[PDB]
Amino acid sequence: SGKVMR
Amino acid sequence: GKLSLQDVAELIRARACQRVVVMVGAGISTPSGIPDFRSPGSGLYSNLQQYDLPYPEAIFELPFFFHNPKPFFTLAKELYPGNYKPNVTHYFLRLLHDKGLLLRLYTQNIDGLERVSGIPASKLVEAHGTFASATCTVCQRPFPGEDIRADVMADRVPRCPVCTGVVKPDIVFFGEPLPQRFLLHVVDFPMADLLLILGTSLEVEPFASLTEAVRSSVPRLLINRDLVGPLAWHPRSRDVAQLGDVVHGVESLVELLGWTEEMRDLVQRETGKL
Ligand SMILES: [Zn+2]
Repeated sequence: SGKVMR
Repeated sequence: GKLSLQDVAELIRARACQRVVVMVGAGISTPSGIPDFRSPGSGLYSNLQQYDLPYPEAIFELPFFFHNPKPFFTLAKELYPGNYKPNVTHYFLRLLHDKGLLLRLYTQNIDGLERVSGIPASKLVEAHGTFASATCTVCQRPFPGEDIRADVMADRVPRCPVCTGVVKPDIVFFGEPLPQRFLLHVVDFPMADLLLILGTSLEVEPFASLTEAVRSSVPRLLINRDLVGPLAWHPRSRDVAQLGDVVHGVESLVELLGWTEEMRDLVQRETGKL
């Protein structure tokens, strides 16, 4: 966490 | 491996595999009519103007949201319960639960269709959140999803009755922590004897790297338009790809399993109530 691209 | 789709069906039928973990993304809901991000033509990558977005991810980014919450609340209005229905891929997962095989379903989707298809909340990890509840962005007061529904259906930005802050449905935005239930992955993924991946690009973390967390002898079965993620570049010997339409891959597995008539009867009865 957190939420992240790629 | 090398395993085939038929090999996996036989492990299930021989009860060599009893604890299936599933990971799903937006591609299992496109047959229901809900656009994803990455499909050519219909995906949000190709339809930015419709939502007035600079790029698709902005719709889940806090700085853009606070500057202009309207594109987000258009999607919320589409996706609020009652509008879209689960399709055969959902009812396949429901059947997997009904047949005693589902350890847990992790989903990145926020359409709520896994719950609508009848899978118990306790079997579900809605990793990127839910429209069932909302939170004041200023004072952090929680609200049931129905309390903002009228404003959402009327295109009014919902506001807190305590502090007038914007009330935001509980959808995990970029940079925010996933829900506490996501922590179940710590005990779920070692315990899984099969991993099914459906309809996702595996482009968002930490959800994506869960594919790595099953034991090396566990088969991973991908049913997707294309090969993706830790799967496509960190291949393992027991990985299986069934490329193509998601519902066609699921139909082909259901038939090798022996479950077709039962699945068809389940779908009839479930979708016909509303
Ligand atoms: Zn408030």
